[PDB]
Amino acid sequence: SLALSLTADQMVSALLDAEPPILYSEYDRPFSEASMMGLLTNLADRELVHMINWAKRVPGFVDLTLHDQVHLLECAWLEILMIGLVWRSMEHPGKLLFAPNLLLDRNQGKCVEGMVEIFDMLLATSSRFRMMNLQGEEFVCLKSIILLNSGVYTKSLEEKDHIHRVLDKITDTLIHLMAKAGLTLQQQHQRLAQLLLILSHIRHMSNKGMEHLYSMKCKNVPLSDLLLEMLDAHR
Amino acid sequence: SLALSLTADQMVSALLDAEPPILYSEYDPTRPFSEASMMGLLTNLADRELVHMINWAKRVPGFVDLTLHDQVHLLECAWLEILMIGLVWRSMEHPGKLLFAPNLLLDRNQGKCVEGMVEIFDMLLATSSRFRMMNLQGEEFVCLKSIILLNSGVYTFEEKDHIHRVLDKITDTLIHLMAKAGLTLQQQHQRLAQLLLILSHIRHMSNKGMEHLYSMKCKNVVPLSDLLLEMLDAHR
Amino acid sequence: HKILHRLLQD
Amino acid sequence: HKILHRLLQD
Ligand SMILES: C[C@]12CC[C@H](c3cc(F)c(O)c(F)c3F)C[C@H]1CC[C@@H]2O
Ligand SMILES: C[C@]12CC[C@H](c3cc(F)c(O)c(F)c3F)C[C@H]1CC[C@@H]2O
Repeated sequence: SLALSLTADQMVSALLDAEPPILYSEYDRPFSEASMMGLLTNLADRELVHMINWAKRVPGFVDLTLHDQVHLLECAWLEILMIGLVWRSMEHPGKLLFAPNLLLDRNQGKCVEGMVEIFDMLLATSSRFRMMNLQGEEFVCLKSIILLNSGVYTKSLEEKDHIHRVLDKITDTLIHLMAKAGLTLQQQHQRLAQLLLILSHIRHMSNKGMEHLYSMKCKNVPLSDLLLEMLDAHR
Repeated sequence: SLALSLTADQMVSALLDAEPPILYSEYDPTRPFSEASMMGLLTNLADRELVHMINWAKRVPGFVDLTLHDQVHLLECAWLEILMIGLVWRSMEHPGKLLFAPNLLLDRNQGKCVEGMVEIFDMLLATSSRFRMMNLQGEEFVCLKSIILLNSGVYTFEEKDHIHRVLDKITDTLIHLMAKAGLTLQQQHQRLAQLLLILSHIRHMSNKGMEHLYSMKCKNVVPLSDLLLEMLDAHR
Repeated sequence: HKILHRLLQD
Repeated sequence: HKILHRLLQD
């Protein structure tokens, strides 16, 4: 059972408790292209280890085979990292809070070739979160949706529908939070739509990021074996 | 306003009536398929569909209210998405096959002729099977296709606020359709979520399709029209 | 200029 | 097997 027995409040509290910690960077003194890529990828690699523990605490995820778990994390890992980054950077307009000791504005994305286009997309998403006044309870719901949805496309004894049952539960949970916040029925549906359309942009940013990360890897500009494997799954 | 003053039923009628026709391919059954020839076929089709899409977009409520530069940007960002959701939609009642055209119905085995394309066919086929599993309705389809047009490039930007009002209105329209179909209140927001989550997959397929198309162009596999070259150049 | 830009006016 | 495989188990 597990997931489907949870109430809307239990879902929220479970997702909140499962949240990973905010890690620090190696930073510092000024940057170079190799140095910048070093800090960012190092950070991502350590966050990845924490993400995996977090995934196993997302309700319904442990009920999946190890094959399906791998496939989902392989597909969604950069989306999960990015929505996290975007969430952390909410209260810092025009800046990306990769870490408490690593706060990068737009211009510093130019330190690495082609990265500024990505920063711009991340920043605009953060500005959108801010504009919507996105709440923490909503954020952890969206991040879980990304995990379960992004690769939900494998004939046998599915399952798959159980993932769609869990997905429906998280939808109910989001609505519950909005109805609790005093939103009218019409406002609930609209806000839900707005939040989920953001997931389309996050997917876009992840695809672009995967292209860029692969471009830097395929030119020897030094990634961990874990990162290389995560990167090899998108090719 | 105008676009905002519409009812839900008026929103649907306008979209259904703005639908582009089903086009044919230049498929010749006298000759076998090569990698170059099928790429030629598929891109020739896409190019002709693009012209109709442009005239369709102008009939999407609120789109003409935007500046010419915003119209260009939205179409540049979403064009392959819009093609793919259309393809996936008309392939619904053809399990295991992609109906690019009435005279061009392809399964995954025929995708293998072009390197790297069968992976893209597989994704498109999975999405089509998903629409079929959900029993996606035409009224829902035209709403989704419009949402893609207005949303996909809206964050690469006070008229940005105008787009969101239109997007909100399509949301109101979607819910309206579900309520009229008999769906309970809970089923309404659940289905709304299910439909919108598909757009993330469609975005993904467009991104993979975009770089694959770029790959073929840079290998001189297929000559792309000046329009397609310009649409393609917008993503890099 | 851009073809798309022109087609959006015709 | 894969690193990701190992991490999910452990
Ligand atoms: C090296 C990159 C730098 C940004 C990105 C990234 C890193 C993080 F540590 C993080 O927490 C995060 F959310 C995030 F998006 C990862 C790659 C993608 C393309 C870039 O070149
Ligand atoms: C040539 C490709 C073949 C498929 C694709 C495409 C063509 C259509 F005419 C269409 O109506 C449609 F929906 C569609 F997706 C376009 C490019 C993307 C990647 C491939 O290389």
